[PDB]
Amino acid sequence: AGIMKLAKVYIAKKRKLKVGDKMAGRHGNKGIVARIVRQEDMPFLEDGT
Amino acid sequence: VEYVDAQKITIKYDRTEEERLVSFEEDSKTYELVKFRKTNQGTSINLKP
Amino acid sequence: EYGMIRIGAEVKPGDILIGKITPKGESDPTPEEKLLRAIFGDKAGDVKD
Amino acid sequence: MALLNFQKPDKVIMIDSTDFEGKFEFRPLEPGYGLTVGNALRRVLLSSLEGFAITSVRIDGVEHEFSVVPGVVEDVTEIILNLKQVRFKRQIDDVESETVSISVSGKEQLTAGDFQKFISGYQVLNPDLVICNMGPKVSINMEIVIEKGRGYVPAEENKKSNAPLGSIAVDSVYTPVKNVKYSIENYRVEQKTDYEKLVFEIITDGSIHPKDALTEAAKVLIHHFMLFSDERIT
Repeated sequence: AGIMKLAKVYIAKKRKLKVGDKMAGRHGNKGIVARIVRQEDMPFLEDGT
Repeated sequence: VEYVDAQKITIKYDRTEEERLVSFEEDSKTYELVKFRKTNQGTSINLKP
Repeated sequence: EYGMIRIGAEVKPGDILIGKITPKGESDPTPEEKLLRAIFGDKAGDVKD
Repeated sequence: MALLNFQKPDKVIMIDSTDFEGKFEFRPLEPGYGLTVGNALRRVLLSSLEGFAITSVRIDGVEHEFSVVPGVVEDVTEIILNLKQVRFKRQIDDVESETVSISVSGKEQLTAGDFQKFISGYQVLNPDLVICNMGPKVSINMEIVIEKGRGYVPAEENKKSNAPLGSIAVDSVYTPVKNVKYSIENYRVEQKTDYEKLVFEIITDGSIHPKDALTEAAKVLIHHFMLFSDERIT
């Protein structure tokens, strides 16, 4: 009572992973993403992956 | 199941003859999937078949 | 028409989501205000954002 | 004159190569040069090669990405994620962009190969990719924009201020090279058993043959290193 009309707007945010986002495993290991590193600068195995 | 779509899943349930005699409803039933529903924390509930 | 953002719009910062007008505070209509509205017009119609 | 004793390699030898995978050999090499040549080529191959991808999609009856097409099992987010994986190759020279209108009905599955009928300036390399699952009486009238670029461009940089209503900017991945592997083996020239052989294995998505990917990477490196000439130092 006392309110004539209710207007609701729902807004969706697509949030990709970025520097500063918090990640964690299942074993109490948590961290902040400090750098998004390119594919060619990553450590790679003998097969190149 | 009868018909599957991103919004609904309708399925024919197998009912015994006595249960069919006693129940007023058709054996088929339709479930509406939750599509991008806000939680208490801001996360989304998106269900797909 | 109801001052409500369309489905599919991009909510950049500072955009209007649900526009609204609230009746502004007309005090006693002093003669000077009456004349100014009579000659210039109702440019300052009684509505606040 | 001090650099003349260097052992100059002959050429690049194609051992085996299909349109997707390729194996190459560089020989003979001086001790330590296989590593630098291979790593530079791998970095350039993985970083700076051009390819074609979808930048925007418009589906009739769909206002934004977080919606659903009536009768289609997949949502529009999943459809966009599948459209990101559709790889294209040039078929006609001198094309930089193309807007393709696709109308598909009567098939239980919408795949990438369904777009080849409506595409004139490109070839779909993975026609078996399932874009979406549909009912037998569900018709999809969609429109995709295929462009050219290098690297990965997010959706915010593909948003066109003049795009029609319902256009959804789609994250674009342009890199045609999927995997680069290189190994250094010992190569023997006459009485010297310390030379090097560089073995390259390149896996691409099919838009560029591995040999031309190697040539393009070499060209980029050469263009960068020509700037170190005497005339270009101040």
